[PDB]
Amino acid sequence: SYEVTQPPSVSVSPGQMARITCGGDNLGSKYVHWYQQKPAQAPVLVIYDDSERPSGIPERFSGSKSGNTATLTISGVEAGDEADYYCQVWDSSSDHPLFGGGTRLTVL
Amino acid sequence: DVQLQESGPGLVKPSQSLSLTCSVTGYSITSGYYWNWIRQFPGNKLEWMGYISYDGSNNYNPSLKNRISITRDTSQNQFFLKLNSVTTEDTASYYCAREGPYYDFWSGYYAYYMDVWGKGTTVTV
Amino acid sequence: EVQLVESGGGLVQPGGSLRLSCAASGFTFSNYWMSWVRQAPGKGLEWVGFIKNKADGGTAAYAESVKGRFTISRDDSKNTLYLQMNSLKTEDTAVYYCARDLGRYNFWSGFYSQNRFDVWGPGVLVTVSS
Amino acid sequence: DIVMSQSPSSLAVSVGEKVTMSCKSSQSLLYSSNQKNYLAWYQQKPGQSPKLLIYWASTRKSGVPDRFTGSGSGTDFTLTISSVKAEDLAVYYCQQYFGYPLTFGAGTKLELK
Amino acid sequence: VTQEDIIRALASPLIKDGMVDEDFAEYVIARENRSPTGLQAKGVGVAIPHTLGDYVRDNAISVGILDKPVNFSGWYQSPDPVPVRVVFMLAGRTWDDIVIVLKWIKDVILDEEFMKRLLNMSDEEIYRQIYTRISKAPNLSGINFSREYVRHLN
Ligand SMILES: *[C@@H]1O[C@H](CO)[C@@H](O)[C@H](O)[C@H]1NC(C)=O
Repeated sequence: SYEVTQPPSVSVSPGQMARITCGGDNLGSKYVHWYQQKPAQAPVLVIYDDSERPSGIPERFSGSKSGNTATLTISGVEAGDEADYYCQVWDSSSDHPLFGGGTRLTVL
Repeated sequence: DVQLQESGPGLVKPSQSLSLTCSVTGYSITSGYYWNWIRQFPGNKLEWMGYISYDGSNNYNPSLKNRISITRDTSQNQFFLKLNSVTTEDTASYYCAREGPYYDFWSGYYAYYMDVWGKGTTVTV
Repeated sequence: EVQLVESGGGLVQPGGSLRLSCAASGFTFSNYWMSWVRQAPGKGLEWVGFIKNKADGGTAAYAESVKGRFTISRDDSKNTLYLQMNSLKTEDTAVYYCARDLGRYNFWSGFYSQNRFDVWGPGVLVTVSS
Repeated sequence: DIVMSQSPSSLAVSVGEKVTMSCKSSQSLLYSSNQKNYLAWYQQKPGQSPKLLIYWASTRKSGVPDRFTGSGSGTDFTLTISSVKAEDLAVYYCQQYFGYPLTFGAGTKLELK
Repeated sequence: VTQEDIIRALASPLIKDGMVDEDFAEYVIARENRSPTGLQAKGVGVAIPHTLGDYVRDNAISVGILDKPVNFSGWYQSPDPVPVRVVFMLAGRTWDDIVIVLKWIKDVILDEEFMKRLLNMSDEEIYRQIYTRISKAPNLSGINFSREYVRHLN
């Protein structure tokens, strides 16, 4: 809820299995949606409510979000699919969704 | 003034359901007041089995929601209590009671008073 | 087809106004709903504002600190969402997007859900000519 | 559910003109719209169905010298048996009418050889 | 006779038990003005507004009854205030219990005979019949409802 925290970027090796998160007062309830933005393109949805995927999305973006911090979980980066991602927090205390968090990835 | 009477096959095996029928007198079921069952164990333990309302509403107090079923027959002036898969924990005497608001200095204090009651027993197994 | 196309961008000076709109076709507009999202350089998914579907009354809402200057409406006969921008400021130059949610918020309807935005277009860049 | 209990479990004396029965509840049982706490004692003789004598001093059809004294959640809700009741072998129950579910507390007074 | 004082009067017996802290009623009012829910029933009843506060300790429904309509703020964006005879207020903690309770309420409000009875029936009876409906569903387990939460309103 309210402000969503993030690191500016995370350096991910093919096997790092990085746990990259969106912050907030409590994300174990009042969950978020995640979006992925290819450079010079609009963001698109990467994962649905809690843990479910649009067709065509790989085994990455499979975090269980068992805690109060929403963990996307990226099992490395494949080929040219590195892209910025962000999240959406409905934030019922204000009745309207706020967006935030998110990281840019680098390799090598 | 008004007396209730329990009747039925109290000696019921656990493979079948308990079926206990209460005949009531002195009134018409659909005009008002509520009918209910009070279950009394071998000691001083009493339990509230819920209501069957004059308007047909059935409020099953026990947590055993799929065990207890109460129906009505207004032509016979009778109420029917059923308990599915009766177990040994349900052996108790059973009383029917008729209660609802009675006049007090206020037109409606809803002080039921257990003014009307029956008397009878059943045995499981 | 399926993919939305934002239009109405350009170079507009501070203090002016412009009508931005987003086109849709290939699906029923009213079975999804549109709201506005902004992406200033260096940022992302900034909330611009929100209106409800006519099914839910067409109630309007605004993002914090952008009340009034952003007027959000729709034209359901053209499958088009539009925003009338006024009182423009230089720090608000950005790429604007129309986000497609999936849900309703009322009685005698159901379909309760979170916005769950899915797919939208490249957006329209709004900058100052200077 | 609202739990009712008879604090001393009665059996205070076999003989005694001025002794009481005492109920406590886990809830206030007080309706602010009436400023009345809804509860009952249901006196019962052995082998018979229970009947109510006192409802916050109401419906005393079979009236005898008696009392109703409490008001709060726990407090001490009592009745006084008085010197002679002519119902000297009896079981009493603790009842409330504030929440939907009902349960009963209990205790007795019995003079047996 | 206005929604601000009705909401405060309606919340009072619920706040007294600590169901919700921080007064709550001011938030309920602000929430209803910012985004009303659907109000007009197929008959003469009115749907239940909800707050979804994040300082709610448990779930509960307050009901009560009005003698006169108070022209409670409307919903459809038209000059159509909706006369309300029975003002309701529910508490909740997350999205899921709000959706479940609102769907149950939806099922209750389309029973027109029940709503007219609510308009003429006594307070003990209002408690009894709503309690019966809440406990009838497989859902709504844990939602608190007691006689203290049903009062006559001005
Ligand atoms: C309530 O709203 C209706 C809308 O038609 C109006 O006719 C009526 O006079 C209003 N009453 C009050 C007291 O505002």
